[PDB]
Amino acid sequence: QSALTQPRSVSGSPGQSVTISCTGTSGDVGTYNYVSWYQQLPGKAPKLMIYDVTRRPSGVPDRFSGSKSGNTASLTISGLQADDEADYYCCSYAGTLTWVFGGGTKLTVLGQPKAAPSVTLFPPSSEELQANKATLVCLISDFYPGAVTVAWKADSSPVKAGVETTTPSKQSNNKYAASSYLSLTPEQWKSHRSYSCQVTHEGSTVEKTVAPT
Amino acid sequence: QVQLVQSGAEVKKPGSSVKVSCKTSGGTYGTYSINWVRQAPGQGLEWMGAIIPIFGKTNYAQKFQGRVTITADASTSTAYMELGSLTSEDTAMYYCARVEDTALDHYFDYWGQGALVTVSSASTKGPSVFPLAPSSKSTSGGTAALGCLVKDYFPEPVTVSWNSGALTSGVHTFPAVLQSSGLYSLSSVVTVPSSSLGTQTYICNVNHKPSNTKVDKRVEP
Repeated sequence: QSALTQPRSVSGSPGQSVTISCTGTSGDVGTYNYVSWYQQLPGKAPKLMIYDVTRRPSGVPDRFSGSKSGNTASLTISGLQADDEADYYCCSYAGTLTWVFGGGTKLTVLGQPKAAPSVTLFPPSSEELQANKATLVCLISDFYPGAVTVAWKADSSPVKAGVETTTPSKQSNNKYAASSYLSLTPEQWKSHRSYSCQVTHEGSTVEKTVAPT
Repeated sequence: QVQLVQSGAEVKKPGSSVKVSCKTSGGTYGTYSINWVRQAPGQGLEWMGAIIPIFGKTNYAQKFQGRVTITADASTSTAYMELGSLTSEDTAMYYCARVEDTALDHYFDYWGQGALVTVSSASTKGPSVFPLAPSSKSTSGGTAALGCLVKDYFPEPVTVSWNSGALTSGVHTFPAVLQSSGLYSLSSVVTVPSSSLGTQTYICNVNHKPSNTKVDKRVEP
């Protein structure tokens, strides 16, 4: 009736092995051998990885194995690859036409080579300024590990209003990306000498600058 | 191959009722079941209920019994899930999943693409698209980033292509931000040779199905 219990997060370096637990009750996991495991990438539907506690569907690499003891099933991933970073959900049959899911576990692969972020700063389009708005757009890409801090500057001074920043998201090359937006009126944009996007990654601070010129 | 295709994203007022469809094609008429699983933003998958259309059999989780009703038409292999008395706790992505053989299979092999249902009193709004001009040069090709800013739309999602699909790699569409106003905004950028921009015309195509809007925007220097 309630969700199966999974750890919130697991981590490991490339080539290592990790395991993700899924604890249910005697009524679902302890009774049936119908435990399945699904992988979900950011922004996609779940994909079946280990149905029938131990079986792999065709195409699923042999690095994914499944286990069960008593009321607890476990997904084991050997030889971690960066492509495995995802949310993993366990599922159990719990009676006739009934299933129960676990809470999910976020799997991140740390220890990959460091990558400095590419930073691009776009000034407000003159079309937007014609529409009586101004938006500064600072896009950050190709960085690893997937975490940065973004600050904005009005000619030297920190600006914290009108700033909206995404959480880092994975790219298709296993690196990360994010974006930050600074909302300004046309007058505030025209009245200053420059605006600066300053991106900090693992202690290193780079910056780009645009001007009303 | 087996394909489960669902209805699109939708915004619904609180207290309304929402209906999501799942058409299966390529799927061996028989004792298959369609299961409905929802996922609140940033949350886990939650099984809601299931139907065996060949037998007309339905079952529901206790949390949703009495509020969700699942129906089906085997003649078109389509399933429907209707959820009533909507609140903002019901805002979620709603997936259909399939069980191929209810007597033999006890897992979900195929999933729909999911339909995002946003429960809100705010109105649907199409996006405004603005160009992000390169305005810079590095070399013959070197570096050049241009793009499109998709601003002030509701609800999610929007899709972005470049030149209607002619420009495919080196394009990067960032996840949207949710502004203080409750509206979304994202950007999508392509990196092309610096020689190209004198020659080639660059257009971004934004599709916002919830508002039935399509916007083409050419990115000039």
